Amino acid sequence: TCPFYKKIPGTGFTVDAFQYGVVEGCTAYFLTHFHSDHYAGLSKHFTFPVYCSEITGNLLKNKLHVQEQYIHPLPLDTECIVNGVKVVLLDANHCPGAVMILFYLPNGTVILHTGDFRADPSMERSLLADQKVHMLYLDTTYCSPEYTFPSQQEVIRFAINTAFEAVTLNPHALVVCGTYSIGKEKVFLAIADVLGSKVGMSQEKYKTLQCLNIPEINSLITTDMCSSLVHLLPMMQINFKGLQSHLKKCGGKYNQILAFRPTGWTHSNKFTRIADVIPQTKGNISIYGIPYSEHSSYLEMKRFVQWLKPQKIIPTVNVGTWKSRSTMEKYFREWKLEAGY
Ligand code: NI
Repeated sequence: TCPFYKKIPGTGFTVDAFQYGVVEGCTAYFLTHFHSDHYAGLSKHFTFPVYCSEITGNLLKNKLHVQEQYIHPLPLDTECIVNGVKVVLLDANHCPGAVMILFYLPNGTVILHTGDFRADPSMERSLLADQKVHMLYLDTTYCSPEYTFPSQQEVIRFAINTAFEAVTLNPHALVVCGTYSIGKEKVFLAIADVLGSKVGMSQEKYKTLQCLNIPEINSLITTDMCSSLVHLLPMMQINFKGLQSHLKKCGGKYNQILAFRPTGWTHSNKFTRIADVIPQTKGNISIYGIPYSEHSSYLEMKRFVQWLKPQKIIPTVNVGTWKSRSTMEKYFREWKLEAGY
């Protein structure tokens, strides 16, 4: 059964609620983004209206085979009427096609559902600036002050400078980047751009990337692995055994691997600066874990919420333990006392 924090009161709507069968009273199912924990349950046999971004709808049609007649893509930053209710989709600064959803309830209440997001000051000048928000359904993934990480721009600077140095020292080094979902494409695109290469990958991953409206993509990616010196592999293969095996397959073209695992946060964040990050090495294989996050840090989250000043917060992540829920509620009260709302 669908949990309460996936239901929008006063509407027929649910958010990211496709794994619960037919939800009683639901007339439209919203999907914030194409990540499996959120789409879990969709397929070609789904016959209710799904509302989403254009990019999300391209992925639904081509990857999950949802039929066209049931996909309802909406433009961003544009007031739309859904089953008698005004809605707006806003960029969530998460993965491609990810949105936040503003619902203007018939009784005057305004609700923001962040989906998954990485809060940014740029959001303070969207259509959120223009009215009061009563209830916030919040992505609380990193809601504790231990969760610090650098800007995406610092992490990409580190990756490009590391890759360019290695391959200029050794023109026979291969670069490998791990992936298992959409998101974090800047990692492998920025490294291939500094090296003058396309990114090589499996047909299934190429297909996924071609759904993303990324400009000039035909210029940046390929399925011809032999023509590329940046390869994409499943995240599970980014270990010494899987990388040794891959290097065998390249037929003596290369004699070294430099590999990247974009994680979110890891506890090596609480001690070390990005500048000081070092790889794990075994023979001619080195693996870097880089803290490229598509979720808010603690400080980014706190700034957003103190700017928005909601009347009520509903967490959507870390809700399964009493200790997590009590921690989050304590921070929400701090933020409200400090800011004065
Ligand atoms: Ni996500």
